[PDB]
Amino acid sequence: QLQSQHFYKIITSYMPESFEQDAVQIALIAVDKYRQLKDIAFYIKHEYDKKYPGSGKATEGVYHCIVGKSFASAVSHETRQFIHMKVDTYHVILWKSKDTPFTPGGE
Amino acid sequence: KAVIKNADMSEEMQADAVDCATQALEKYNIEKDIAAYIKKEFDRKHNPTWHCIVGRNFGSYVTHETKHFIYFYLGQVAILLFKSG
Amino acid sequence: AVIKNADMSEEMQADAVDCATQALEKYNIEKDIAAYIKKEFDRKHNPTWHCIVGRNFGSYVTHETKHFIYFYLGQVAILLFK
Amino acid sequence: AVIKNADMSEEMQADAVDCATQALEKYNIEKDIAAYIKKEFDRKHNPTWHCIVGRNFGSYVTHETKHFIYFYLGQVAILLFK
Amino acid sequence: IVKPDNQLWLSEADLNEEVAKMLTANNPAAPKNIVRFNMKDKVFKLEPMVEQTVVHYATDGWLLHKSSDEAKRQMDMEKMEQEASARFQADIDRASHE
Amino acid sequence: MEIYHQYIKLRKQFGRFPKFGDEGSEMLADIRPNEDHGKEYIPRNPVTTVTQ
Amino acid sequence: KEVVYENTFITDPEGYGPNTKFERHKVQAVLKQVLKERIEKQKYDPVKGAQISKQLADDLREKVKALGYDRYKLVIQVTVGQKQGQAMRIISRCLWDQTNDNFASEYYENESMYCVCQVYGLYYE
Amino acid sequence: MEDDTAFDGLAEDDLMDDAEVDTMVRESIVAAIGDNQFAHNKIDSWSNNIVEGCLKRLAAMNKPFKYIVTTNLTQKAGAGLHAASCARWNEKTDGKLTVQWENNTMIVLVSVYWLAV
Repeated sequence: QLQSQHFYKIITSYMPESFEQDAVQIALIAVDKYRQLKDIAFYIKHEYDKKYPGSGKATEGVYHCIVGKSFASAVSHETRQFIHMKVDTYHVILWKSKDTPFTPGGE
Repeated sequence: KAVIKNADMSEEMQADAVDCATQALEKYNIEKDIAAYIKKEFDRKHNPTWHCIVGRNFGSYVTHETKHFIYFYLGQVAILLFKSG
Repeated sequence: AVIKNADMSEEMQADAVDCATQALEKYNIEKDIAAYIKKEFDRKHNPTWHCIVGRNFGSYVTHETKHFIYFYLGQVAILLFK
Repeated sequence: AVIKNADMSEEMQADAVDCATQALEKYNIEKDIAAYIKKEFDRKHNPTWHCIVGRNFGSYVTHETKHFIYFYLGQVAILLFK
Repeated sequence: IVKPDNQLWLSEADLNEEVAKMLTANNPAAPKNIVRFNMKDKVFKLEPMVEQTVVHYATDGWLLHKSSDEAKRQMDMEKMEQEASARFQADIDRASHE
Repeated sequence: MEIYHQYIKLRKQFGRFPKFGDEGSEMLADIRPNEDHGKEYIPRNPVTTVTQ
Repeated sequence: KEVVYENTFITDPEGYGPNTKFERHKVQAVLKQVLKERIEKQKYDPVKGAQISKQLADDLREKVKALGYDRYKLVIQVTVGQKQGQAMRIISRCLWDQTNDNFASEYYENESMYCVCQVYGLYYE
Repeated sequence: MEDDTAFDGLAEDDLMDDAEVDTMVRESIVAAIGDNQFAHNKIDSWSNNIVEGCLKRLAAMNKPFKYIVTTNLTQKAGAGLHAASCARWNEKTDGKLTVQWENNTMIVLVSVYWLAV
């Protein structure tokens, strides 16, 4: 339960509804519960990973979350998994990135 | 001059990251373009995929490959880089 | 209401104008004029606001996103910014 | 050089003093002095250094926890903050 | 001929005055006194150049045409990754049998 | 090079009555979805986009 | 009777009275209520896309005229399309008198469709 | 008496040629894009170049008209598209035109509007 009303606005998304809405309440609970930007992202990443976990292999990636006020990021994702969205005044950006241990030229 | 806060990486590419970030700062006045330059340069140099966040106000918690992480300050701008992908 | 030079939206123009002018008569001391205007303009649009009131002053102001207000009325100068 | 309220480091009140005291005496108009002060004082400490100079001033401002200065020099007080 | 009630009363010289109007392709809604923090000089500096093209909608998408070299590189990369995974698993299986 | 145009008008020429007409909406281009055209694309991986 | 009006000898909408100037935030608000009353929760229909776009532009026309911009030439554009994974870019840059003219624009997005609304108000001399 | 009421004081030559406008728009699109296929890095550049490519020609053609140029870029990934527009203007003096261009991977929709001054 949210202790106070929070307003959220979507900046950019490519993840389907049943997942992006879940991320929306994840961000709402994080901003309601926590204050530090680091621990807000820390809570969001764990909350999303718990409900949508991988197989633990390198072929299935890991999630990353950054919450802040003034920052820029240049990052890559598997298809259809960016969520950059503004909660009240804070921007949260979450994505899953897949490691490629068998890339050519890595040897 | 770079001020290192948290880093899991050897100095040989720590200095490379510092130099590339300084080049990006001297090349672009836009936080949008600095991060893109850093990402493309390290994707070309040290294989995909690297992730960079450059700014002054942000709180992060990400999963990074061992010996593939750096978090430093150049002047007043914090730069975070980590290879995950 | 005399506006010298600023960039903003006209709804915030009207809000600053009417709120300041209606605070002028309810208040009788210098500082609370700025205090009430700032605190009233806080909860409406954005939390970060800064207000100055008085005469015989002047200062270059670091720019704002779209939020800088300067007034001139009744031997009174009003300053707002983000 | 008289100061009343401030929360700075002991080395950096003088930095504000030595930046502003001579800048006050060099120029005559009180518009470009704030343009002058904020340019280098940004380049020397950190970006956000909104400043207010003049006399007969009233304000209520958001200042960060360790950023505030209130000069009182030559009957023309100066106040600055992040 | 009906004279509008709001028509101003001008002398003939004023009516014969040539008024030149100007058309320019800049956006009024774009801020003019923009300043960005030049970190190279560690100071806020005016941005006099503003792009006047109006942004309405754009999406980066998530698709690449098959004839594109980017898509060819992507499918090749996936092919080598799958082949390497299969080779690693086959090596594991052969090691287990031995 | 700024895209500009200049012209000169007489002062008495200003103030012409607006003879504006209400014209209904016209269809510019009706491109229905084409699965044949859609089959020629593959999902990008990884998709690199930079945010501000 | 071919009634002809003389020129009012006024160069700007301001001399005509208040609110005659095309105001971007008023038109933006009108557009935003149009979107939130007509477009939410709607799914893409390839058959009905043309009709929806036509009706949207037509309905926008009279209610934007309702603001009183009688001597402003209105241009209304509505585009509707389907989200599938394609990349798009909608931009515009136009040549006119900036002191008297303005514009407004907005968009709505979902998994099935996008609907972008455009309006340009150019004062008539 | 000079029959100036036909076009509200505008000469017959001040009216534009629709075929000429279409030719200019197509030439601008070709110059901006060319035979290159779709590019996610060059989508913005091609849209921009189309915009002022049309706008500079319209401005240099030098007639008393305010011009509206709208450009719509689409990746030809099979997605549907429906565009419609209405406006209130002086029809006897103004008009509109739209150019649809495409290749194996590209969709360009350029709408040109002109309003008499």
